[PDB]
This record gives sequence, structure tokens and C-alpha cells, in this order.
Amino acid sequence: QQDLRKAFRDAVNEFNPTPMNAWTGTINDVPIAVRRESLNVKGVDGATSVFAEAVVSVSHMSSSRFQVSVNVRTVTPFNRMAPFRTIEKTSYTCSSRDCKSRLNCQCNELLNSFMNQCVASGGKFVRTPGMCVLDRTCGTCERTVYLRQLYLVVREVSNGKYAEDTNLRSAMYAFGDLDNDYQPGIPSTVTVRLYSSKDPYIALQRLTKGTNDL
Repeated sequence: QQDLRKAFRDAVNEFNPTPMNAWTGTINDVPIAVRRESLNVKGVDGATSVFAEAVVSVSHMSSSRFQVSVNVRTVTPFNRMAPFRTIEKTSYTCSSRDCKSRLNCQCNELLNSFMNQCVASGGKFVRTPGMCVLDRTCGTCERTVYLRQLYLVVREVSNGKYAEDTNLRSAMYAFGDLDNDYQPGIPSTVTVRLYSSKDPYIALQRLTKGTNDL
């Protein structure tokens, strides 16, 4: 869609990265650092993100409610409750690469491996009734996954003044409370970023629905 490329260019063209130069301070007491990262969008050289970043401890976490206290100059202080864990549902489907022929099929092996990893994660494994052969879904796993990266968003309230964006909970599409990076296993730290709502990364995420293509 050629309108997408133009809409992205316009968003980049209008992005002023200089207010973030005033961003200093802490996230959960960890001093932030501001980074400039090229989005490497061809033909759009100004497509450069500018965000604050802090790697913060989560070794106190026992619950699902991770609290993130943002104390950055020119940003109104706010405390975000972020979901520390969520349920991931996956399935194992018997594919051609795992099933060279009907007589030499390895799908049962990889189903058993899927089951064992599910169980070792504390998940619920359910075997699908019927034989596990080509192009069938053979099992599901419902397991808990844990936050790795939290990209918060602030918006301009007045000139050179920012506040927590109550609409964009995350800079990652689809920008909601659970649109963060979750992975199996309990981490020791979480990487927290702070983006302006005008950041080209968010424009890119929005126009490509998180795919970052076009």
C-alpha cells in the first residue's frame, strides 16, 4: 500500500527528536540513558527512534503486578503497573519437515518434546485425540510467560512537558497493556524504554501492524 510509505514519511518528517535531550532521571531508580536508533527504513533516513532506556531488577517479583516508577525530567512522574506474566497458548502441528514420509515420520518425537517442555515450564499440556500425522495439530500447551521488555509511551501535554500516554500503554503494536515482549522463564531484569508518542517506531508499528514491513 503506497499510502503507507507516504504516511510513514510524513510522520518521520514531523518528528522532533530534541525534547528527549532533556530526558534524564530514573526508572525504578536506575539512571536512564537516551539512545538514538536508526529504524533502517530504506529511503527514509530520518526514521530514527529516540528513547530513554533502563534495565531494571525484577528479582523481587512474586506476583503478576510489576510496578514501574518513571521519574524523568520534563516527564510528569508516573507509576505504571505492567503485567509481569501472561498465559501463552501454543500448539504442535505435524509438518512436512518433521514428517519426511508416512513411514518415516518424526512428529511423535517432536510432540513428546513439546509436551516435556510444556510440563517443565509449569504448563498444561493437552494431547489432541487421534494419531499425530501430517498436517494435524497434535497437542497444545498453555503456559505462563514472563515480561522481558516494556516500551512505555509519554505524550506532549504542553511545550517541553510530557505525561504518561493513557492510550498507548506500549510502543509495540497493538499498543495495549499486554503488547509487551513476554518469554518463557522468569527473568532477573526487564528492559524498560520510554518513547514519545510521536516516535517513528510507533508510527512504523502502527502503519505496519507490528510487522515493520512497508
